[PDB]
Amino acid sequence: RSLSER
Amino acid sequence: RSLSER
Amino acid sequence: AMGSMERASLIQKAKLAEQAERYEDMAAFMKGAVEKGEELSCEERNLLSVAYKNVVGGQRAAWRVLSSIEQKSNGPEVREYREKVETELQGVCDTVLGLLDSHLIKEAGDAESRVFYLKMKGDYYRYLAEVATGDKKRIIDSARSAYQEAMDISKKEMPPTNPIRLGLALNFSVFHYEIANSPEEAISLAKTTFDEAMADLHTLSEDSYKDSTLIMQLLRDNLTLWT
Amino acid sequence: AMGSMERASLIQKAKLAEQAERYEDMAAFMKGAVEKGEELSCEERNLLSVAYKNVVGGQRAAWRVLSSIEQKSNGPEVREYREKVETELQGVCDTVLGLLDSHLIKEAGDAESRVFYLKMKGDYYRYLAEVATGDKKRIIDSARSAYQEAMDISKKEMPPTNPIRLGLALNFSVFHYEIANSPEEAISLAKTTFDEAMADLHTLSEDSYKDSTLIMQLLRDNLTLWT
Ligand SMILES: C[C@H]1c2ccccc2O[C@@H]1C(=O)NCc1sc(C(=N)N)cc1-c1ccccc1
Ligand SMILES: C[C@H]1c2ccccc2O[C@@H]1C(=O)NCc1sc(C(=N)N)cc1-c1ccccc1
Ligand SMILES: [Cl-]
Ligand SMILES: [Cl-]
Ligand SMILES: [Mg+2]
Ligand SMILES: [Mg+2]
Ligand SMILES: [Mg+2]
Ligand SMILES: [Mg+2]
Repeated sequence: RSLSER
Repeated sequence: RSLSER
Repeated sequence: AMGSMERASLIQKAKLAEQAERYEDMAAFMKGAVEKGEELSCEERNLLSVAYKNVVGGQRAAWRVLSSIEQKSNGPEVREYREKVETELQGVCDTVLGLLDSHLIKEAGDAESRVFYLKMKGDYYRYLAEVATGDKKRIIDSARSAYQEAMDISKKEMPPTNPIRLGLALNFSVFHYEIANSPEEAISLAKTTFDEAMADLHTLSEDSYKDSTLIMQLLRDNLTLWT
Repeated sequence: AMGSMERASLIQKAKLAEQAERYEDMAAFMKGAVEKGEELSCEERNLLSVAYKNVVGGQRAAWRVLSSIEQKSNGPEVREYREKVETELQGVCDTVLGLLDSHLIKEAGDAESRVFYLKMKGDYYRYLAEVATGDKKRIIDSARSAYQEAMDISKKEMPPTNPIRLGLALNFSVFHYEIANSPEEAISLAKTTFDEAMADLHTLSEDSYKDSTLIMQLLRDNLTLWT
């Protein structure tokens, strides 16, 4: 799955 | 700290 | 239930809850702080976002586990329980969207605050879209509109290395790839964002450079997965 | 609120909640199952224990963080929030103890079930003792009595390698070291338990051997820390 902002 | 049961 | 607590006490307790990893409590304290009606500072906006990101993150992880189990089974229990978790997730998203609409966005005049809240609006519509079926179309359009307005302001008012601008572009690219079935748009946005930030790193202090390159790494990681 | 759901459905949903890491839900489903009034199977006892261990474990970790912050500060916020978490922890412990007293322990005739529930009673009084101040003395005696009755039954009815017997002895040793200020008793119990189990490993299948040696490693780790 794509990485979103931390 | 002491380890208790898992 | 937080209406009787002082604003400053709610913020202090949100910071304690964060240290204790009590994210439901943290979100309740920050909802209480927002409902005092004053604008939030940068630190306070971050406390709000961290709290709800962690709450909804746990719900999303659980929904994905249950949805996978349900798909392989295709009694009513798996569906019923997935539906329960889905309803709770939708309720948290509706709570956040309600805080943004009443009245954080309309009172945010500065670009830093308005972009932050519009990005949040996109993110919480995106989480609704992950579980929607319709209805899905309307939710996707609401997410896209919020992210696009945030992008327009950020490109006019912030440098390409600004961490809020970078995190907005990152999340909008994820929206395009995972939600909107627009993988080429996702790749184009991530590439342009990365390259424009690279060319602006020379303007940054050592500390700002670390902030910006941290988010650029996530853009790079996605581009590697997507190509 | 679980009174309208079938027992079998509550158990199935507890298993799903475990996979989804939704431990509060898991505990609610298992409380509902206990309240149907039928005895629990070995698998079901384990679901009950896993659920509440994870719920109270998060509360204990948070209380320790907050108590540490409070001690270093010595406004009312840290104390108030530590007290809130403490009250919630005590309420969970009281819920578990109430299930054991109404009526799991009295209906448990077999050694495997009675020892399991008496160990749980010791554990949840131990968690109450961690936060008590008195009152503390009475709680400590309740924990000790439950653990000792469980030990007496386990030594008469189970082999030294039985995992329930081993986990009971492990937790009673932790009680002695961390709660009762009896470190020599803790070391003696852990050593005797370890040695008696070692001498019984030859009787076990490969799978049982793995179960028993796993818990023996925890006894060994504590002995290393304590000596
Ligand atoms: C270094 C910052 C950074 C860079 C890139 C990506 C993420 C990120 O995050 C860090 C950070 O520090 N972001 C602001 C936060 S995060 C936070 C919290 N309590 N979780 C409190 C504050 C804050 C803001 C202004 C003034 C004081 C504190
Ligand atoms: C291998 C077992 C073991 C050995 C040593 C220490 C811990 C431990 O734990 C394992 C285990 O398997 N313990 C029983 C469990 S744990 C569980 C869960 N759902 N968390 C379900 C069941 C179970 C019991 C009987 C019949 C079917 C399932
Ligand atoms: Cl359900
Ligand atoms: Cl509080
Ligand atoms: Mg006031
Ligand atoms: Mg304003
Ligand atoms: Mg029935
Ligand atoms: Mg019986």
